[PDB]
Amino acid sequence: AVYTLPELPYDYSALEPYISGEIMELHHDKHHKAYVDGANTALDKLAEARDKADFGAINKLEKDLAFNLAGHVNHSVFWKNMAPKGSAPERPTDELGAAIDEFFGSFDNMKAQFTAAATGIQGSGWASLVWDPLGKRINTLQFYDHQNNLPAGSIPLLQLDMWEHAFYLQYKNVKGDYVKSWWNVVNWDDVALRFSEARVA
Amino acid sequence: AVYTLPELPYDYSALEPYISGEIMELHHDKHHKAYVDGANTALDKLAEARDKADFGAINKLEKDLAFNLAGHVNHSVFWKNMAPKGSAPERPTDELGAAIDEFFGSFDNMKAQFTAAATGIQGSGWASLVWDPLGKRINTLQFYDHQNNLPAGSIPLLQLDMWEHAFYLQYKNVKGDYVKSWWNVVNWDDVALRFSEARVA
Amino acid sequence: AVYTLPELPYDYSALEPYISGEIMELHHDKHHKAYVDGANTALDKLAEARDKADFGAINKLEKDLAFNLAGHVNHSVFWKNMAPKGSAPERPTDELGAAIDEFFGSFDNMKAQFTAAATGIQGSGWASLVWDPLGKRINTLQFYDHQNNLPAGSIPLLQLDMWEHAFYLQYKNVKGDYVKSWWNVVNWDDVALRFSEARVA
Amino acid sequence: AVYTLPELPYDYSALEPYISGEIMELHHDKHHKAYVDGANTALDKLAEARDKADFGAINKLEKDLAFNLAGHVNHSVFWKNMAPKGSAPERPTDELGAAIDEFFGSFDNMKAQFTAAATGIQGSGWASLVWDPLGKRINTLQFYDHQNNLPAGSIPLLQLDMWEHAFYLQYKNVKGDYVKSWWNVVNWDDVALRFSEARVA
Ligand SMILES: [Fe+3]
Ligand SMILES: [Fe+3]
Ligand SMILES: [Fe+3]
Ligand SMILES: [Fe+3]
Repeated sequence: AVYTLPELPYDYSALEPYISGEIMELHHDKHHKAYVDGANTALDKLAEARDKADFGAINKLEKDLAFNLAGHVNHSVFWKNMAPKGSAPERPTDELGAAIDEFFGSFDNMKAQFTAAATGIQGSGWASLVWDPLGKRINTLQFYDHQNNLPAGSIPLLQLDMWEHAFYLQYKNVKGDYVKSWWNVVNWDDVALRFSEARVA
Repeated sequence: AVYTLPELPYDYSALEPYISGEIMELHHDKHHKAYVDGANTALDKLAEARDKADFGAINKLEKDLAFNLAGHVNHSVFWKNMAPKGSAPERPTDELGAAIDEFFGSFDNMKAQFTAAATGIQGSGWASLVWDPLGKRINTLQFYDHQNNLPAGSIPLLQLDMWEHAFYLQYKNVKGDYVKSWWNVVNWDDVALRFSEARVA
Repeated sequence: AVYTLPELPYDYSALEPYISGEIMELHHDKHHKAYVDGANTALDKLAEARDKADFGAINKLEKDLAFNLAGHVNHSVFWKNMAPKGSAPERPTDELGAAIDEFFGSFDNMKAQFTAAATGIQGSGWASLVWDPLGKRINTLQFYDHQNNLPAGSIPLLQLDMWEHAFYLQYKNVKGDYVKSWWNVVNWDDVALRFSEARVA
Repeated sequence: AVYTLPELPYDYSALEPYISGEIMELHHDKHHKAYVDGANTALDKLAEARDKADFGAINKLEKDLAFNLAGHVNHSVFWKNMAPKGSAPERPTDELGAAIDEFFGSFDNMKAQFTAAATGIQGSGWASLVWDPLGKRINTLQFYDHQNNLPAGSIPLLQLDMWEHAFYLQYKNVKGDYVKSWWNVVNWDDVALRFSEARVA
């Protein structure tokens, strides 16, 4: 209804051998699709709650909305944050490259901090590079599940799915290798565009 | 310092009798100030980590940042969302008023849903009215603590602090009385401004 | 129905001036009573769900049960963990005293660790001294809200309510003073009995 | 070391075809071992803190302990709760069987409620059947991660790991098929033993 499932800007197997087509197909067709259906159903439920003036399940509906909508947002950004190797620059440049050096010291320091945040998660979660509109800087955050451990108003620039379904079929328990191979398919041109729009408040 | 304590646009007792000046002074001078110092320290510690190449406490630092920065963000909007009785419109009008009718059916439905979300929180949290950039709609979210149960990219329009320190000294355990009194001091002018700036007309 | 509200083993004002009778009366009559009613209602809801074979709200009911039942358990232990000054020994002795020296080094070290855990909570929570039946030792835990951040099978020995409603009317934002005064009314004889029953697996 | 990795009461492929031996080996040798090392380190760090009188990282250490110790506890029960098909009763009997009928109406109702709690988890977690010492009854709880959404004093009787690593390699995203297969390998003899020891006859 309100939300729709976006299609991939590339073929399921375009990111191989870094991320297999098997994961991509299940991740998109099964997982992401579930969040879209869940977010719409949450809205229908909230609408029905208003019509009958019965808000007894408000706590459930607010979590259903937050969980599924955050899942939809996180994955929509995730797909575009990636592109076949060689399709995008190896490292950030111009506006983004300068900003990263300012807030992290160097590209490698930002990479090290992002990596540490990605692998240290106790449970499901995400590693994220966001624009802080209040402090007007780029920070790294560690999301719990899809909707926890983040300030309101945070604009996602670059995100990495650290839920097990994103790497288990390929890397098993070795998260370190998954994050290692992911750096090869990061679409820095997409992050650059997000950084530009985020900068206008 | 990257973050600083904003000054109140009114005196501590300007919201009486709806909200005690005793609560306002402690809430701003003590509580809000703490989030600013915490958020600044979190960034300093992270800079320390990168310099030493030691990210052992990454999980702690990332939570310290999200919790404190979110507290800073939540209270900053909270102060401006309020104004003395009779100094602002008693009802949303124009663009904001039309949007609320479109996404909630009416102003009464919006209030009912917002109130239900406020009083039903199991633990500390917030009742929020945010702009959803993906679905291009206004939704109500129920924050847990300061940084939980919310999608990234959510832009706060109207917020209500449901932590016990925000009402205990005056209303005790009666959460219902607190929320009912709070509706009288809502500055709809500020909300309308945030609504327009959330998407630039 | 299943759960009932236990009465205080002393008068509301018996713990003064460390904890006022005003807090005790509201905490018991209003707060604890709410958890008992909530826990029973959660069971009725789960029973009704089984009768009609409709488990659509299972996520809500499981959290309602866990939140309210944990609240009931935590406060039931909290009341007995306290007694008027002079009614119980100032420090633990015999079995308990020996165990504390073994797992913490000294009584003061356990006090310091417990205090640090109590005051550092980011949001609502509890500081707790529990018996770990797997490791067969006494550990300190920091509960989030009432039902988070604890292993299953943990047996509560000594607990301190760190929710704002437990100290705000008296100590305001100064948590440090609340914890400081609480040590004066700890009923070590009650903790000793809990330690004995916990030890038998 | 305070904690140690328990050995499996059967071979890795003993539960096939219901649960793959590939999953069993990684789950025990890699995953469970990690919680043991983490729990031990958490205690060593806490001892370090007391010695230095520096509890600055108390919030991190307390979460590290709860998360890892809970993982250790949850998996220890999980292994024993299972046995090869045909090596244990296919249905609860005697004392345990009568108790389930008393608290759930029937075995089918218990299974339905347990299944609903298992498949509906939003994120990582567990479906648990515990003994409630306060209410003197058997309840179903839905754990988040390893250490969330549960009352203190809860004694685990039967547990099901709903984290993605527990079923992804064999069942993919179909959680329903995993839970349906798992019922075939439940060792009701072990559950009955834990039920009796939870309250000593
Ligand atoms: Fe994912
Ligand atoms: Fe506040
Ligand atoms: Fe309390
Ligand atoms: Fe597991």
